[PDB]
Amino acid sequence: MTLETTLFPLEGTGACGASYQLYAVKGLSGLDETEYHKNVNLLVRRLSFSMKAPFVALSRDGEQFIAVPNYVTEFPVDHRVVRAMVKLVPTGEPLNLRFDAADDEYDGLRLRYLDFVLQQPLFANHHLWQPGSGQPFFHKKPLKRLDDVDLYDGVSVRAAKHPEGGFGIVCDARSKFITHTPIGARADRKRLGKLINRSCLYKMGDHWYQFRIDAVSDWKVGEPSLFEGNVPISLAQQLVRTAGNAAPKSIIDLDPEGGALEYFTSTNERRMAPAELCFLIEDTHGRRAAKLQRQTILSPSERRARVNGFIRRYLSELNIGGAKLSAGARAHAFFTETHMPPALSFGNGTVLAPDTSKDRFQAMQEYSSMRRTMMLDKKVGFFHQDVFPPQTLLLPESVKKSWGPAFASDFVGTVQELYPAGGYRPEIIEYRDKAYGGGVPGQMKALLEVAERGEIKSGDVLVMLHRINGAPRAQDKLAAMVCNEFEKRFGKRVQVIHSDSPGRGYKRIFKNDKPTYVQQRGRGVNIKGYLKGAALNKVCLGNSRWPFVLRDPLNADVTIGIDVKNNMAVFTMVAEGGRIVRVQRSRSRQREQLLESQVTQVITEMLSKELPEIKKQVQRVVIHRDGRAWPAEIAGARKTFADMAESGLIAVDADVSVFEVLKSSPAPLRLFSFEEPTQENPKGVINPVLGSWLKLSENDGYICTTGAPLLLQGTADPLHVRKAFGPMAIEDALKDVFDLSCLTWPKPDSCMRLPLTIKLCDIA
Repeated sequence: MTLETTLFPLEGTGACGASYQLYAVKGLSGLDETEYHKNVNLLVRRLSFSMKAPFVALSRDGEQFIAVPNYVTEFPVDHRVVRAMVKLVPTGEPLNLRFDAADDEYDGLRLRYLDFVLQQPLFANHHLWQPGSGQPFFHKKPLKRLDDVDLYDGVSVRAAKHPEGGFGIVCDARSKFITHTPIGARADRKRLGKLINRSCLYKMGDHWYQFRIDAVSDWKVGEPSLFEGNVPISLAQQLVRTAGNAAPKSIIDLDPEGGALEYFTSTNERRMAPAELCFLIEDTHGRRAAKLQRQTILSPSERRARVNGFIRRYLSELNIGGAKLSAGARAHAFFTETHMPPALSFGNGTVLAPDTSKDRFQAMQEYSSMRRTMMLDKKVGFFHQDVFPPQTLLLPESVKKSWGPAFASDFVGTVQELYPAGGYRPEIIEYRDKAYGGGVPGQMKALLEVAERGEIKSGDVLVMLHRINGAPRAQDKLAAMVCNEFEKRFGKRVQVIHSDSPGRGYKRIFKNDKPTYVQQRGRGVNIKGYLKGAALNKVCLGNSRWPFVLRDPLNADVTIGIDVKNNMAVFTMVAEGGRIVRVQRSRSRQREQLLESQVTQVITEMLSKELPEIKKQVQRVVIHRDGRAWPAEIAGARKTFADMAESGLIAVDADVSVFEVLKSSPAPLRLFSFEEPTQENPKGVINPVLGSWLKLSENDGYICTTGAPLLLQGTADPLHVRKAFGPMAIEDALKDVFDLSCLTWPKPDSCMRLPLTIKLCDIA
């Protein structure tokens, strides 16, 4: 109930002049509404980096109007490229913004200005450094030495609005791994070349920054490579030219036979750095250095200590010209009523409700465990208990010839236990995984030939694939290809498993004078768990047999998720308590955005098939967009439901609200709770509990979809959701984000950060 944030009050915020003067953009009156807004921000970013000033966007009405600080002296006004050139007619009215006012429409300006000028002092700090503009500030001194690699601690800072009036700062702790020794001068041509597109920390004297390597310089540090006016000049000469006063020996005593890396700027120009002063950034998602990565995951006590310490060490005194600023000693804290998890409907009339006569922690633990136990109990079981339509299990021939048959027997028995009503009994069918393949071509030839011969009777296929790309931070092209061609060309609905994971669960043994495959409970996988999980997710959920649903209505009658990534749009729909769930794909022009007409067609077509099944008259609707939302999409959104209300399919006085779910959030905010200080927890800092929530303004809030009882380690990351339109309160919207995230179907006894609505987008 008693909760703290990482949102620190800003003090001394009088006498702060954010001086702009608007301009307007004639451009091309061909408002493509899809190309019209790409070029809006294209030029804003292009001008921000060249002029090195806080250019922002305030798109009103015509959705033009780049805002320019009045203190930039020269200005081109008319700007090139971008197809049809633009003129910048100044709308005049110089704007000298304050920070003591009420909530205004120019605030998206002030925030930008604030952010920009907060990184002037921290830039000057000899003990801190920043990988690049916008990234967090790390100490020059490593937090820890992990052998050949150093762990660096930093803090990220964004400006934000204080819910109790005024302005403040949100910050979070942050980690980074950098190899301890530099690449060095002795590394040869071939070795430097083998490092392209890697990123390194460059210690250019007292100025440290991060850049991505593009090419190996033809020239060495000592050989002339560039020009100081018109004289051939070495990289060593250049670095000596621009060093300050008490320059460190390293920048003025370079080995001249060392090589140089080449990189590009924000301004898109080519520079060199001496490899003798470059330190590779290690990717801990790569190397599966998960023993390294635990070091990156902080206890709440640790996270609060590190953030508060950074605030009191580097943000107490801060001058930007004539202004003098502070940051509150203690962060914004409050009381609140944590949301209780929703009551859930299982099979045979059974309902799960949290115990209000328990402390929230214990009640949540018992509810979450009860989701699994109730699903498994043959006396209550799945909400949706019916037999399965025909099924197919499609295996690599190499698997079918060895350990496949034992895995299949176990998998069928596991499904029949988990989901007794299904009568699971698939046809087992193989493909020639060794005949053409190895990679995606040839695996696909084998899969396609099996499907073409019509061997896959039935429409539901579970297909076992080899893992082509074993490295993490990689996409499964083969699985996507198999889903696309089996949906598109044949009628099929395809779920996927891989062969490495169950393969590690079988070993060959001699029994009864026969070679035989049997389970091994050793190392590589826990096969019983594997079986129950894949049974749940690929066969049960893959056939839309939901294990439980919400008992009570949400604030929305219908709630729709949208995600556009890879030119490949995904709509999802949840209605009734989760008893109605649809997912439809598409393709659109832009790789991360959607056309307006497409939106209004797909949503109408999708919801109309389900309105006969939606018994209660529909009168409030919510859209969850994954990431940034586009107004081209809001237009079609409002249109769809206005039309439907006119028809009468929907309530006449019905409304729509649109909310963005920012899973990686521009302003990262944490929440802490407090327990009695134990010997282990010296300040008694603990995770917030599962329903905790906070709104900042009418447009921004945070729900803990992950939190206290159910988190193994780390400090929970609150989920940011931001209003974009509509009458529904942000509080109501957060509450049914929380309820939708308790539909933890992929793993009943766990917590789950995204609401089911955008989770269904993520899996496709």
